[PDB]
Amino acid sequence: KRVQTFGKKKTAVAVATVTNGKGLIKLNGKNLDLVEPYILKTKVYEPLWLIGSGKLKNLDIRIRVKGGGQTSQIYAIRQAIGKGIISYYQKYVDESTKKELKDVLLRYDRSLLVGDTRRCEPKKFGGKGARARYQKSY
Amino acid sequence: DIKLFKKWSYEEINIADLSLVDCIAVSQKACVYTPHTAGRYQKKRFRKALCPIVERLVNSMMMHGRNNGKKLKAIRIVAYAFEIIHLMTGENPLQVFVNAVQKGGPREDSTRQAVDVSPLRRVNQAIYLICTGARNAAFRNIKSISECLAEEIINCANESSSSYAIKKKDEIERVAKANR
Amino acid sequence: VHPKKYGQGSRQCRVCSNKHAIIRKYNINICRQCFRERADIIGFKKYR
Amino acid sequence: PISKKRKFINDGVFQAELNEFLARILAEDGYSGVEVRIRELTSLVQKRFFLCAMAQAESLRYKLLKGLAVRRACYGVLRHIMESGAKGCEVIVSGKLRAQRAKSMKFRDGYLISTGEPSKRFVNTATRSAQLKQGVLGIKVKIMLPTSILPDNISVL
Amino acid sequence: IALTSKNLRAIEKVCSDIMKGAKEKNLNVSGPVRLPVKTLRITTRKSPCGEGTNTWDRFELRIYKRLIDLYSQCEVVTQMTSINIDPVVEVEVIITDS
Amino acid sequence: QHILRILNTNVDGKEKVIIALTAIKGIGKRMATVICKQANVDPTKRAGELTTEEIDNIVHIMSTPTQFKIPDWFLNRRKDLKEGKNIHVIANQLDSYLREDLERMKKIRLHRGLRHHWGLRVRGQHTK
Amino acid sequence: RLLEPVPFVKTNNCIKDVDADLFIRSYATHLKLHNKITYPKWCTFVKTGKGRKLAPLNEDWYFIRASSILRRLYLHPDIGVGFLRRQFSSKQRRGVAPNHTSLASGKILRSILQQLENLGYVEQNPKKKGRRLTTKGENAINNFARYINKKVYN
Amino acid sequence: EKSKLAKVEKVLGRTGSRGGVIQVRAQFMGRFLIRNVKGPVREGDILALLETEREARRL
Amino acid sequence: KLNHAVFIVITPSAIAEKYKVNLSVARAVINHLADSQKLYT
RNA sequence: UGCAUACUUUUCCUCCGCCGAAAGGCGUAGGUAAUCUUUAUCAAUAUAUAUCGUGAUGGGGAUAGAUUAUUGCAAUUAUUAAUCUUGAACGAGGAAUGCCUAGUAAGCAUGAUUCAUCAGAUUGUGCUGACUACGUCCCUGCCCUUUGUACACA
RNA sequence: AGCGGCGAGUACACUGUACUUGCUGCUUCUUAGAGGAACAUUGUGUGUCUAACACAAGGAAGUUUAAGGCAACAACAGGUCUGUGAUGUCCUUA
Repeated sequence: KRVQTFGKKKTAVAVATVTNGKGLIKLNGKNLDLVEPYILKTKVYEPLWLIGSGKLKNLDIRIRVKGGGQTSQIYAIRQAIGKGIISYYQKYVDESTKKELKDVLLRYDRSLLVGDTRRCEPKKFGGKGARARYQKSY
Repeated sequence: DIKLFKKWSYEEINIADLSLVDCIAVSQKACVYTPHTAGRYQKKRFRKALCPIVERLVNSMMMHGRNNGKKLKAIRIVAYAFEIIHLMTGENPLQVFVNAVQKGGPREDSTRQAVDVSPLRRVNQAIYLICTGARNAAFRNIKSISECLAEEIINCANESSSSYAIKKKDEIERVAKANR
Repeated sequence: VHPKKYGQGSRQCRVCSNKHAIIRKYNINICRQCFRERADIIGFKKYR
Repeated sequence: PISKKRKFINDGVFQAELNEFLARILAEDGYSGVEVRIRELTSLVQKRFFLCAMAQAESLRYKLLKGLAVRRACYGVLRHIMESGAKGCEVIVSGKLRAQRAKSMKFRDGYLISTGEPSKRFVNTATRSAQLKQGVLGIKVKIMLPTSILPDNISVL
Repeated sequence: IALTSKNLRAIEKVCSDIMKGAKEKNLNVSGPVRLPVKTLRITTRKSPCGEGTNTWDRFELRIYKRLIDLYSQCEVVTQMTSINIDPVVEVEVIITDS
Repeated sequence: QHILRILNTNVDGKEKVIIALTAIKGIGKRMATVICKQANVDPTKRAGELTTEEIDNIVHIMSTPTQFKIPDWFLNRRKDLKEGKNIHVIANQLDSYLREDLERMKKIRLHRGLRHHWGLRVRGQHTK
Repeated sequence: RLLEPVPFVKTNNCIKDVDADLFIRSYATHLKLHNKITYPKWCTFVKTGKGRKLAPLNEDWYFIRASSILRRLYLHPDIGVGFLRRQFSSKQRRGVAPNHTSLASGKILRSILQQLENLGYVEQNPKKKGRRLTTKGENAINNFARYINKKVYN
Repeated sequence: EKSKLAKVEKVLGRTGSRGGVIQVRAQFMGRFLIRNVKGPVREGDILALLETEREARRL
Repeated sequence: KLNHAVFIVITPSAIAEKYKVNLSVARAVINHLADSQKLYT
């Protein structure tokens, strides 16, 4: 029927709604190829191949973009789509292939399924750099 | 099952020194479509080598003047460089980079007496010398940075004098041999 | 007399009687020199 | 018609007035409380607006201001703290003390935690000052309320 | 009916009173609203003189705001709150129908 | 073709016209961009084909442009407060106007004029 | 190189399904051929933005802005006069003083907005105060989007 | 010139004027070659030397 | 200094060194022969 | 025009439609505030194509001149500022020094403060995510022990 | 504030879509009240086989997961009476 999952690495956010359909995988309004940078488009294409174009042909994903840089947004989108496909396989479509899909996703890397805690720290004291200090005179 | 820039699966790898291969950790585990992978690199000791060599090149070639942070520009330059290499050299650009890395890295040095060099250090200084040769090639020489990178990497793959890495590992070897 | 409603002399400190180093953030109009010790009695704690 | 953000800082100004006013007026006894003697206080407050560490510290300040010896006054007040119930008390007095050289005496007894946020939460503070013929005296009384239980305090029955 | 304060437990217990009164009176009371806690930060520097390593400390104000709604008479709730509120907590009353 | 001699140094033969006409005058490039725009010369071509008629058009546009669509705000020397109006007067006469205002400054003997005679700026470079 | 392989199913129903740069240039050529608006001559002697400090040097910048304004109007249901200024905000290096972002000139964007208002492509109402594109403009831009999509597809 | 294989199994210790040199043992012939190395050397790595019968000083 | 002109592999850097010409006129010559930096077709 | 007297609240950020390149002004939406500024969004290095294509050049922006408006009863020692012209050195910096152990170096910006006006100051935050150790006392600053003192204001 | 559902659609797909306007099945997702998880956990190892630390695996969390604030004993003849109607003493007051 439908599932709603989330993905957040860095400041960027992503909410992914996965529903049955004819393959309308749309990132809000714009498509996934028209972003402009193909370097991130390759990473967006990466999770698609490990799962299956024929499988994705039967489901529509509503993907929302809100905030963060290019890399942060692409990472959040990847987390959102990975959790969406895992939850949809757990819920509706098929359970037998879910274990294989999650095993191969875990084997390839750890950042595809769950993101990283790596973030920006509060500014300390001493210098403009987060770990710098003023050039003390003598 | 992975092609580099959707082009090179690099299924064939030379025997090399059977240690630089482990250090660069090139495999389907580290197979990547495009550079700038943000996996953990400073977790433990071995994660310095767990990073792909293609990622290390784009992480380390971007250090001169105002170029700090221009990692997308680094990706563009290296992606164009692979196309240049595939044209003006018939061999695979990945094989060109691999041969240049295995044969261009210094083997021993001096800090005091002469000592050896770690294998992760060997691949590190190989990357460093390739990048810094690219820097001096692009430093106000009319000719462009992409052509500079391609020429330096193919010259270091063919073991010629025009490669800064090749002409500098020789200096390191001779100075360390003279010391000990 | 020439009192003006603008500039440095428009308002002075409400306690220390010196208008230098007045903080107007959040419309307090209390000089920082006294505010350093008035922070706790107002109930405005320091944690980090 | 004021915001909550400015309303709370107006309230902070009001409590800034109230703290010093209570300090001035509460001089003959301890802390008997506040209202949300009494007739005059309420009249003035409305006109303008439209175990006791502080009491013990004021008592010691009175004993020093009356010209009684600091040593005996401090010893007595420390005994009253001990019999009141605080496990200890950190009292320090500074000034001229009969000489031209600044000096201070520290009376140490017991646990006497002196830093850390749990210490600040458990321990209340008092610090007073007053004039003298050729200077100003400073008194600090640190009273620690009985310990929820301290994380370091461990025992198994 | 929305309540605002600075400290934590004084509004949690008052909202518990709101919930228990809602259960007792079986009203058309909507669920709790958990507004984000806003923090207000100002700056001030130690060393009242000009010398010494200049040091800067930050204090925080943690404002609070939680909303609820009920379908009943305003007099009973405006007595019930005053029964079991603290002076440090402020409330505002808005009524609803359905 | 290349290296064409005009009143100013115009050896600009290989570069583009929009820099060729700025090098001689208006090296800020915005006055000579508008002059080129008025003369309607294609910027795609280079400076190796500067016909004499195009330079004639440049000088024709330069000669009292106030009669054209250009407003006075874009033109330098908007008023130069006096009984009458003026315009940009190209190169040598431009520096002649500058030195005329300078000598008027000197005979007016302002405080900033005194500093200028002493060899100082207006705001103050703050050597203190 | 402009066209790239796509694994998912397309819809091709509006300009949201087409890339921004290609559509804005194609529609700049379309309006240049159709002669719907003026150049205009008054914008010629004023640079694009105060922070730009130099001529754009393309001879079609006004038409590119004209093709992009309604492009952003479709994307956002309501916009503002300062919305275009912020979107086209540029670096300003005040000489020795460091760089800061600055908004472009508002009169030129106001004038081109008046131009499309005269063209009828954009309408204004008391409700939804921000600029929105009219129903006729919706089908016009939809047909133009599908019209470019079909040639760029095969 | 030439490069020949070596094997490191255990880390004996570190020395040097800054702590950046670690004593290691190589394996070509013997089957034991004292040598000194810099940088990260782990357990089980494969290295290369200059000459097969030059020995360092154990500290 | 430069002495390149416009009067007499397809990459601009290679052909500019081949013909001793500036990069802009080199790009123009490339366009003329075929009929900022980009990858090949 | 100036003083005296009564009416709304003009005394913040402002979205709008225009005037004016702009500055700025005009009558206004909203808001004592996750509602309105404004945050389904405020920047930049990036991304792509283009003029140029390493010549102190068109890089560079010191400098002064002509002025349009605001801040301020007062900008002259030209505050702030939209426009143009004017065109200094600068080929990456010697003897030397400061910061640096992972959203951290470094670079890129943004909010707050003092503000009638004015950050190039300090602070809060976000983006671009790197070169490297993962230890040591050889330098330096501190610490202990032992020892020698004719030092104790050491 | 988010995810949906339908009342009317703007054009195309085909046996929903980019976008509005009115109501509400619900709250991982916009947000947060308390709590828990993480403790060298386990396993292979060193260690006077005690106190310890290494690699790998589960795990977001293996240098306390990391920046922070509280900073004693004691001193400076360091600064501040130009911050106070806090402040002694010498000095001014038509």
